[PDB]
Amino acid sequence: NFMLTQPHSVSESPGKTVTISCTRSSGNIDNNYVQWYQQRPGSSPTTVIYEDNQRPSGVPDRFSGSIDSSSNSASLTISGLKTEDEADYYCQSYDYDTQGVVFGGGTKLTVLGQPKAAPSVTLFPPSSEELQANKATLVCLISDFYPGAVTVAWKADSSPVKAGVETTTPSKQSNNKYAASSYLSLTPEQWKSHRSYSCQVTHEGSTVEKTVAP
Amino acid sequence: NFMLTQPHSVSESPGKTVTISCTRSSGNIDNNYVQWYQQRPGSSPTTVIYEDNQRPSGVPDRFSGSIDSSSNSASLTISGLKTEDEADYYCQSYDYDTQGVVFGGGTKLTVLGQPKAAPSVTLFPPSSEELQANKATLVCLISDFYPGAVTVAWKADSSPVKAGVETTTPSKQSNNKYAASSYLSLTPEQWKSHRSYSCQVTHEGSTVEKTVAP
Amino acid sequence: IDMELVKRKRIEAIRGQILSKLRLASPPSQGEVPPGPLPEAVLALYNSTRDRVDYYAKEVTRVLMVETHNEIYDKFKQSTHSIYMFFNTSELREAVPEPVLLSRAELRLLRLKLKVEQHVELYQKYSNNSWRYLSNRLLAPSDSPEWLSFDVTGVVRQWLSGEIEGFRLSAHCSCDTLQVDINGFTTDLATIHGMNRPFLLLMATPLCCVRQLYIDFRKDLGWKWIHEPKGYHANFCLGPCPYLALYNQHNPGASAAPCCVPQALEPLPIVYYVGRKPKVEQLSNMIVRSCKCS
Amino acid sequence: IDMELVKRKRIEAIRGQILSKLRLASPPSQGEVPPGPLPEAVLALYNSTRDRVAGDYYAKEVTRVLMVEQSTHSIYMFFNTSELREAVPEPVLLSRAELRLLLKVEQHVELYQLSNRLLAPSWLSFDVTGVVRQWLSEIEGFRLSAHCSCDSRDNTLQVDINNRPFLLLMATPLTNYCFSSTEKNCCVRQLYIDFRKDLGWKWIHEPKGYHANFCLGPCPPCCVPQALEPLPIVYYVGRKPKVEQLSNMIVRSCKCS
Amino acid sequence: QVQLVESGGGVVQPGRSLRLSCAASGFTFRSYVMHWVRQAPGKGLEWVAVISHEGSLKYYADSVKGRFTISRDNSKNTLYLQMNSLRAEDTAVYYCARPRIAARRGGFGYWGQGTLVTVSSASTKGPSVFPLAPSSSGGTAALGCLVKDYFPEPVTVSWNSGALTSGVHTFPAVLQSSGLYSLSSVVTVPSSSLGTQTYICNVNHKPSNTKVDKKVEPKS
Amino acid sequence: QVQLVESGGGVVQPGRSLRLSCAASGFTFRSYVMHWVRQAPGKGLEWVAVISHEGSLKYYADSVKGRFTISRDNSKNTLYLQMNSLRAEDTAVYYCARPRIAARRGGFGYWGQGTLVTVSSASTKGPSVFPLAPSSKSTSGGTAALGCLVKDYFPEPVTVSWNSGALTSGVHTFPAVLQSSGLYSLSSVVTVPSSSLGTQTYICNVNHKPSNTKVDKKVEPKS
Ligand SMILES: *[C@@H]1O[C@H](CO)[C@@H](O[C@@H]2O[C@H](CO)[C@@H](O[C@@H]3O[C@H](CO[C@H]4O[C@H](CO)[C@@H](O)[C@H](O)[C@@H]4O)[C@@H](O)[C@H](O[C@H]4O[C@H](CO)[C@@H](O)[C@H](O)[C@@H]4O)[C@@H]3O)[C@H](O)[C@H]2NC(C)=O)[C@H](O)[C@H]1NC(C)=O
Ligand SMILES: *[C@@H]1O[C@H](CO)[C@@H](O)[C@H](O)[C@H]1NC(C)=O
Ligand SMILES: *[C@@H]1O[C@H](CO)[C@@H](O)[C@H](O)[C@H]1NC(C)=O
Repeated sequence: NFMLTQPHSVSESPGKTVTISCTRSSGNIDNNYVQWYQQRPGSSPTTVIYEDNQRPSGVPDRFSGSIDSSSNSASLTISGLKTEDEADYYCQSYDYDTQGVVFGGGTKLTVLGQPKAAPSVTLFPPSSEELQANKATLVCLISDFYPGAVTVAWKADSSPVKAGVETTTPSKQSNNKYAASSYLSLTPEQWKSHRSYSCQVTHEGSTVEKTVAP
Repeated sequence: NFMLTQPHSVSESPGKTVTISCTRSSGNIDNNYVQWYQQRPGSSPTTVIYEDNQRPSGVPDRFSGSIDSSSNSASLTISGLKTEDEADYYCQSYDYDTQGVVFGGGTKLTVLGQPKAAPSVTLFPPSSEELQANKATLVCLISDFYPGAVTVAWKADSSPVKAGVETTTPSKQSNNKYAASSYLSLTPEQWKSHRSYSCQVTHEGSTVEKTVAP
Repeated sequence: IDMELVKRKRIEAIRGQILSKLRLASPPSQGEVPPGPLPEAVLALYNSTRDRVDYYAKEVTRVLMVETHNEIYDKFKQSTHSIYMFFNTSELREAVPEPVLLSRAELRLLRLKLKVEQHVELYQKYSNNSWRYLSNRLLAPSDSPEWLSFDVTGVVRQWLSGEIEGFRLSAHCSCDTLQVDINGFTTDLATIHGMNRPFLLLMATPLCCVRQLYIDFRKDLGWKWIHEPKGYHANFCLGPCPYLALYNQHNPGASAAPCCVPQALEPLPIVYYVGRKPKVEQLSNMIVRSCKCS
Repeated sequence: IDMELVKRKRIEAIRGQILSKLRLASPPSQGEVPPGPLPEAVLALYNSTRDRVAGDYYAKEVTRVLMVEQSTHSIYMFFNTSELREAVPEPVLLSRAELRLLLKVEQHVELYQLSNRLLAPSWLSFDVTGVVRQWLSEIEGFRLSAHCSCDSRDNTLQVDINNRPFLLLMATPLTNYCFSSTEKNCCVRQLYIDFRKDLGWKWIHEPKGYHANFCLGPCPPCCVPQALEPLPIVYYVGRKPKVEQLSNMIVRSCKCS
Repeated sequence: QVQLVESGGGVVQPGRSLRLSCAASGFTFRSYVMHWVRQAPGKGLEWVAVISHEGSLKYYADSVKGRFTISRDNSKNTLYLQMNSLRAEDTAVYYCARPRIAARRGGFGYWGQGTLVTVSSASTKGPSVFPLAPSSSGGTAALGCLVKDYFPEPVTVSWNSGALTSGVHTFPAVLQSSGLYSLSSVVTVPSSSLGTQTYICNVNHKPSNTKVDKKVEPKS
Repeated sequence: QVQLVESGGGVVQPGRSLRLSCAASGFTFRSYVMHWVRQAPGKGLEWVAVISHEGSLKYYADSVKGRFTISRDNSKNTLYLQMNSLRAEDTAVYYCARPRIAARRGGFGYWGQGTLVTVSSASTKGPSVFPLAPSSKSTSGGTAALGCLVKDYFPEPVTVSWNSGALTSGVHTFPAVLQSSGLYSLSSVVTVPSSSLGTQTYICNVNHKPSNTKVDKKVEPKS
């Protein structure tokens, strides 16, 4: 089916207002109604907007839906942000050529409760000991950041790698900021045949790259 | 209630047409719909006319119904009588003052058919066995007559007996004729003290007598 | 399916319909009524409302136009091309006390021997001088007297608040360096004189819902072939029709089994392509605006 | 009842309502559609049907015919019946025909060849179906004059007077009564009500009863009244006889809605 | 096929109680008003009671009000009549009836078969069977059997145990003021055979289960 | 009121099959189309499959087409999902959802609580511990980072200490990653003075008591 692309994360201070975008990859956004779900961790999801702009009863008017045809997107807008609005938000539409339901990738909304903080990134190459066991793991460690949402991209030389990546969901540490890690599995041969491998971490529009070489 | 009065009995021959009237004692006849039911011996009533003049399907159009304001009456008319038309006919109406369903007393229509036939009468004196147990009954057996009306009268020698008489109603026969039975019971004393007893059967203005004696 | 049971339920609904329409809880008394036949003024009025030409019952009254030898014809004179019909407003107010009570007023004329198309116009008398066209009728010839009926509710409502007010029924005029066609040069237009003269017939008050549903052709049906409109308000009817006496919203037609159904619909024009020539088609009864129990 | 379930079902019913009105088994093939926007001649004709001004089951096709080349006392409008025969090809197909047109004080106009209208200060539409029916049987036109009153005072008679036009046409392209005891359709059935006999009512003096009738029968949707008639009655309150009219008392015909 | 099947009738003495039932089928019973109507043996129809389709409005004839109650169980498609303090005058065939539109407009459109209620003091008894002496063209002869003083009526009579239908006339029973029934049955037979054949008269009384078989012949 | 309770979630060997249930109360379940939606840990919602209220009609996402089958039985007001040839890809929380008019119009009006199915073969297994040799962290701050990689263990937990608890400052042990295989790995890092790397030795003490595994790994520079 088509794709619905949402930003990985948005954040704003309490009382402020924020918008979450939902762009459709192909065909006109007006072909189909768009739905918006809120999901709090541990909870099953609930509706905040349906039929592009309608609120279920009990959903306050701080939640509004809209459609921008000029940019083939749907927007969820939340005004007077409150701590309780922290959740993942999903948009949802329908295709008619796959008779299928399509979801956006989801957006973590953080209601800022402390100053923004950039991640520090440490990248380790595989050890001699792992290589002598015919394996190879690159370890990318990400810490001290707020809000708790990052994107991780790996490169072989300067080419993106997606196979063999596993990245954790960030969680808060004793310092009150977030940490995460991502692991890239290679064969020893891949690790030795490339000039370098990179881990690049995106947070609040900013990227930090670390790179290691045989 | 108010009353609905119909003649007790009408006798007509096949082919002829007959009218059975049903007259309302108080309150205009136009105040309530009138129904008519035919009832054959030993079966439940059916409707021949409802809503003063409507005929249920299956009922031949020989049956018609009417209302006569002048005589405050309703009438069922059966034209071209057939023998199966012999039946009891009840009119029915309704009393708003009492919330009561009102029936007429009914009219036995004897539809003649078949020529007149005189009764046969056997008269049995009390048994050897019955006097032996201090009871004496005379059994007067009337058969093979048509139409089905008789009267029976017993006589103690010459004087008429009313006491101890029980007479059955006429019932249809082997051969669409009619039969009836009368019983007179007395003491052994009264049985042999009188000179002789007689049941005499009157049918269509003619008497047949049978006599038994001690 | 037992029509005899339906008749039973239709009949009992009639009982409720008539009492509720008269805003009575139980049928009224009698016996204060004398025996025998109604007064002929009542029969005339009743016959008038059965002549052929809101939920709650209207009282029907009648006021005949003032007799033609009074001051009618002291001034403007009856004719065969123009007739004049005046009414004593105090009598009108006698039949319908205040104007808010009036629900309908009909001016009734008994048309005579007619043997050619006459086109006539109804006018109201004003201030004390001029006239306002009210309406017109095109009358086919006929050798049978037929009643004409004109709706004059708004005018009579005003009269119910002058003292002598009138109508004029005249002949029509074609207008076209200007030319005009005439009728009035040959030889009474409609019945005046007698007790079938014109009269005002007066009806007066005495002293399940449509649900919104929008259909987007692409979004709901995956339909791209309809180029216009993009969508529409189809709506629909829903809600119960049960059976003091409401009766007016639940079963006003006294059905044996009322249903929530569209009361007023309207069409939907669409533009689409058949082969590759554009079509414009009007589809009837696509949009529900109101519902009723019937 | 869940309103959302019934909404699901109305939606899927619109699918078949539209298609069967067009006598179509499936949406027409649109792989040949001329691309981009749509002709403004078509859209103008769509605009004219959608909007209204002072004014059967199957889809009717809509066609418009403008006018050919006067005062503010009269406006003459002509059309050639050639151009109209191309719109509605044969006269019996004509479903409806309307004439369209486009001030300080009230004025009162007339249509001759018919009707007349009173215009309030500030389009316009006239039903001319019968006139346009016979025109399709060679050049005909419409008269929009002004209105005049005439009467007689002594021997004195008096008279007083105070995007081009377009003809919009719809066309088809190239009620049951039961007396049987058979229920196969929706129909009006006879029912007589006798006030005294059926209701125990003595207080209505005039109509002894009336033919109320009723609707009944299946529909492929309920069988309901289409046309009703009022019932007048006479009764007494105290010593006062009264005539009352009751609306919607008599079922004259039934439909399915 | 509208059907109304009634049950519960029987013999009972005055003061006791019977409950009649009317089992309906072939229609949606719970939409209809239902009635009871009764008919005393040999007499006219008499309306007894009416009940609304849900069961709250019940009306009765004055001859039964306060003694009878009508009711219905609609989940069982059954109509009921509760008869208390039964009197002789209550002896009748009881019919349940469905109105045609409404009884006051179209009368009754369907009647049940009927169930008989007999209110009598008489206790069950078997009959003494006395024979009808043969005597009085002479080429025939009157043979019969008298059966006297029995309570529940239905009683059956045959001759020769079956091989004689030419001549049997069995007469409908009479009811004595005693409260008890009696009947007789006759057979005309050739007097050619009164000196040769032997004519067996059999009579069955199910309520008694007393079957006395008497054979007919003359007396000295 | 309107409720959907699910059951039958569990842990399943990779090639096997479960059947989830979704019992419904509070509404006429017979009249409603029903859906299944799933969510892999940390990832988005993914529509799985749908059925008409009659049986009759069933649609599926490509991701499960030949494998999953929906069924329902209205007599028990219960919706089912026979899953076939499960994978770690299919490891997810499964939701049954009721649509709002229709999923394509108003989305899903109600969801169940979810049941977790984890498709793994992970058996109780101790880690491999690999040293992560120091490299420069901040030249200007004069620090290096070094650590230990505790790879491929099951189940959690694992405890990590440095120099038998004498080293605390600068120690960060990170939350484990749950791999596709059902096994966990974590890392523990120490920020230390880079000028000390020739003098101070650094050993990470790793314990995984589920398998009575204790490992000390010396972490040194390299040539
Ligand atoms: C309001 O409207 C009603 C109905 O339109 C009018 O009622 C009619 O009135 C006339 C007289 O005014 C009635 O005519 C009389 O009919 C008699 C026979 O009546 C029977 O038949 C009719 C149908 O045929 C039944 O409806 C009715 O109930 C009777 O059963 C004649 O015998 C009379 O003739 C005698 O009188 C005339 C003069 O009136 C003489 O010339 C004759 O020689 C003779 O002596 C008479 O013709 C008519 O029956 C009524 N019809 C109905 C349906 O009721 C009202 O008159 C009208 N009232 C007003 C005020 O407008
Ligand atoms: C109007 O009618 C009343 C009562 O019938 C009468 O007294 C009065 O004179 C009439 N008005 C005129 C102006 O004649
Ligand atoms: C029809 O009306 C629309 C307004 O919805 C307008 O934008 C368009 O230009 C109009 N077209 C014509 C031909 O009048």
